[PDB]
Amino acid sequence: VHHPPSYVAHLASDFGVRVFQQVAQASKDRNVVFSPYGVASVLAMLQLTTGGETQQQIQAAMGFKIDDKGMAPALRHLYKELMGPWDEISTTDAIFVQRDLKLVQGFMPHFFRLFRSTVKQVDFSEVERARFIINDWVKTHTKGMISHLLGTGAVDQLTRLVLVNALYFNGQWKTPFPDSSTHRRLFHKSDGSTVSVPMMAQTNKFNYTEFTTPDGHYYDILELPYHGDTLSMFIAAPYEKEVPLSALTNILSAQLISHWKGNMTRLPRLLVLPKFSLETEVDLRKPLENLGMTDMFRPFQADFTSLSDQEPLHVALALQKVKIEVNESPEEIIIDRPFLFVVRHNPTGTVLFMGQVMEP
Amino acid sequence: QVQLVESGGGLVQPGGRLRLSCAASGFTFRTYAMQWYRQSPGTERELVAAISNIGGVTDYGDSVKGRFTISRDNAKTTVYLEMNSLKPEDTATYYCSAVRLPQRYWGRGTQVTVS
Repeated sequence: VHHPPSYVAHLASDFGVRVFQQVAQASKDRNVVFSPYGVASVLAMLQLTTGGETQQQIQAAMGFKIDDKGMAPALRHLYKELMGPWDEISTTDAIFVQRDLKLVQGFMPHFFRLFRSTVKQVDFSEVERARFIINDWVKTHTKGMISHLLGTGAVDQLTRLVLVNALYFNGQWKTPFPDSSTHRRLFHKSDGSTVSVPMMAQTNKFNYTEFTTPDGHYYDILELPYHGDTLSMFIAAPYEKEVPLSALTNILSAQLISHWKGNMTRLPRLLVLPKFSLETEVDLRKPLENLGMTDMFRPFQADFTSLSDQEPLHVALALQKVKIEVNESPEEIIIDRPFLFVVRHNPTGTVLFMGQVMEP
Repeated sequence: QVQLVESGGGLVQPGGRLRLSCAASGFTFRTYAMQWYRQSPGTERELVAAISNIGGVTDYGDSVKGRFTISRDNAKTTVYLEMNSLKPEDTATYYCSAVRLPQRYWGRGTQVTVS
């Protein structure tokens, strides 16, 4: 009688992929890990606090209004379906508002009812303490994995509203890479330099397909399932060193990862894959502005009159911090060049994590 | 061995439609992006439409978006270009290209005339 929230999951994931595209574009060929689901989870929560042109810009970017019937229920069910079978993966969302602000009568009751979460109230005029509170919330709600948020340096005595999203991922594989097969090998960076990096190897039947962009750039695509069938990592790797990674990045979508999943066939392959541990903290302001959400960051343009009548109120700071770890726990795919990965929840198509590994 | 043969071009009244096709052979079609270009005397060759190997990711030149649709079938090793609401401006030789960098192949062209 109920089907997975794949509609919402796709809508949320595609918005998050577009945010990633903005982050990846502006990055100077450097490592970037990110959570499309996470930035969407947070912005959707923010939708409940905004009104007017601020809300307009957000729903127009995301492609849905949280006002509509069951969008929240879907999202809450989505989250808990996501975290159901899960120290392998931990995530947190948090909105911190100035304690002094008069909040609109029925907001918190509504916000908790929808999302089973609370808007945190802290005094930013006590700068050190507000910084402490946020960093503590993040560290403790990611099982210690995300300990600091350097972006909280931009907090000061005029900060009134701050949003935060943090995720850690370190998943065990369904088929482990043998410890013995781990070896050092040159990895060819995009700027032409090589580094010796440790690399895992495994011969096995992997879900695979070739993918070539409309302009002709050619990629190997491989599915690595996690020890729970629930999640999969997709590796998209340039067929040869010379093929640039950004051609694929600038046309990714959630729909597209699903098509790959649809085409893939299980074929015998030697996979050689670098061990890596990547951490990224993104200031989400510029990325979100590039997608049309400008009023939320501006003191007297922003409309937060579903959270408070008092102004000036705008988003002083919006940060995502993501840490991902990947280790062992006839035809060859040797990933000794930059590549893109995507961690996907298969029952909904939710793109949990996405990144470019420019240097392991 | 490698062959790209376009067909379907001809004369059509303004506001009309045409479907071009391009039969291909001798390479791994299903791993190539397929593209349509157009060219007349005096005016530079230009991209008309492009399509990924799978997933139907498409790209269109600005002149033709919302009128022309590219599609493909990998089992038939054929690519198509439906043209609608044709205009005199669309008069040109349309050429099919397959591309999997650094490899690119070209067809022989088919004439489309709208007057």
